[PDB]
Amino acid sequence: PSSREIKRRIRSVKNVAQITRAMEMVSASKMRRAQRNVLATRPYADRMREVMANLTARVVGAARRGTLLEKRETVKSVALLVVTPDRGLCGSLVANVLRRAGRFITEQRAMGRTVDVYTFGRKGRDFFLRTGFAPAGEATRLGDAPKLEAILGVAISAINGFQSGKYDELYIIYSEFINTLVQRPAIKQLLPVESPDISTTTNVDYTYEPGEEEVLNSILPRYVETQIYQAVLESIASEHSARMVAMRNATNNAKDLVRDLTLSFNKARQAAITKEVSEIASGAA
Amino acid sequence: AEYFRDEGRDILLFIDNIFRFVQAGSEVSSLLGRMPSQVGYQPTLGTEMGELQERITSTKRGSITSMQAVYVPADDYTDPAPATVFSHLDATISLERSIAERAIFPAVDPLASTSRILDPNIVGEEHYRVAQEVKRVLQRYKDLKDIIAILGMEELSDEDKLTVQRARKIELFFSQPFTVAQQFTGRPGKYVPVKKTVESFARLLNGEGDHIPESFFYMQGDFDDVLAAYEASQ
Repeated sequence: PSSREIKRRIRSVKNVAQITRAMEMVSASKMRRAQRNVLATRPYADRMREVMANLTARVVGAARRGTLLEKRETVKSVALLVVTPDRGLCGSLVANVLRRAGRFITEQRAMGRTVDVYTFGRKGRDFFLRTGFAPAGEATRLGDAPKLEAILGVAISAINGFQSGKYDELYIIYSEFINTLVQRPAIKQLLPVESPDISTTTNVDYTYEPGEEEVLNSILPRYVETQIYQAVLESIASEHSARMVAMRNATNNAKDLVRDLTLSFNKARQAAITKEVSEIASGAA
Repeated sequence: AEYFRDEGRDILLFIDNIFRFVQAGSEVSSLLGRMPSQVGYQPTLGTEMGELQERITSTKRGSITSMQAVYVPADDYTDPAPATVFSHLDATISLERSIAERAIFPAVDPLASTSRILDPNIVGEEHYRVAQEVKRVLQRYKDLKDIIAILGMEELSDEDKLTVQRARKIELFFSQPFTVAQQFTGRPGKYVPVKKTVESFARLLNGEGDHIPESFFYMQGDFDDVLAAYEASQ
């Protein structure tokens, strides 16, 4: 209301708007590179999925359906994969995924099953540490365009815990890239059910020179690993899109606040000039 | 009123718009030829307000439980007339335009409102604690208005998110439907006792009612009414 502090406020909010526009355009660039990486990685999973379809079609014996093919009965312990942005300002994406993880944990505890969560990205790790349930395995400081080696550190741990019986079922929650405006979480399983990509449309009997057991033992870890990679990369694209949208909204809000503060400053200036002129006129009289 | 006070009768004084007394003084003073002071006000506004207000005093013979109303010109609380009125009060309540436009019609700004009897050993320790804690959480929301407006609720810390949500639920919960405002708010009146108010706000700060969406706190009496509304809505 002093006509000078309001000028400082306008300057600060204008700086906020400018830095936010910078954030928006850089985030748009990152979102586009991430979408390009998603497209480039798509063919590998696109091929492995029908491989899983055919292998699942061939392997029907429950006894020979070992490793990740054991639909173990009397579920006790389940593991979940949560992927979060490394940094904030992502909008409501982190709130959505963390709420989804929380309701997942509550539902699993309702069934009496112990749960364990591995966190991708610092925000998930910090949230789960603050809740009081320490994650077993964490992989933070993940790059914008991560390599599959980065996700191996959690994937191999999860599958080792799966094989040893420590965990019975494996799930993953990630920010699905529905559209550049909406990025909702999506739950997926990592216990290959029937590979419903194209069901069993293809029917060609293959020879397993390593052997059925060896083939499945080698391929299923790879399939779950590429599924995790796809989820993480989709989540990165969703993160960049959500940050871009959040910064666009923040810039618009900053400009609206600039307009409001300019109106207030103008009113303050007019009032100050009126007080000035009235006082000098009264002093004249 | 002074005659009834001198006999010991407990008078209730409901003088309305004392600012109009000051304004009439300003107009007549301008006519009278006195030099104006500040924004065209009479030079003797302090003395006039003193003369009028000091007669509004509870005397050992009898007490006058006065209750005034004041009109701030435009919305400038720094105007000379309200400025002089403030120092003559024991319980100041300040109604803000911004709160009123949000349909929180009691519109009392808790931060700018206060009273002299808000003392732990006069109004009760629990009442004092609840009131001070309500002001603290609200003050925090006022501090974070700018961040919430620009960056949004998501950016700020989880503790601050909880305090902001509680502050919004508070300032909604201060809303109340009065018996005389039935024609505007279809709901009937609510005579919430002070004890129920203290308990309701203590519960709201404690956490009881955090699951309830903030919408149900609008135009409700004590916290039990909010619980009943939520349960009715499942």
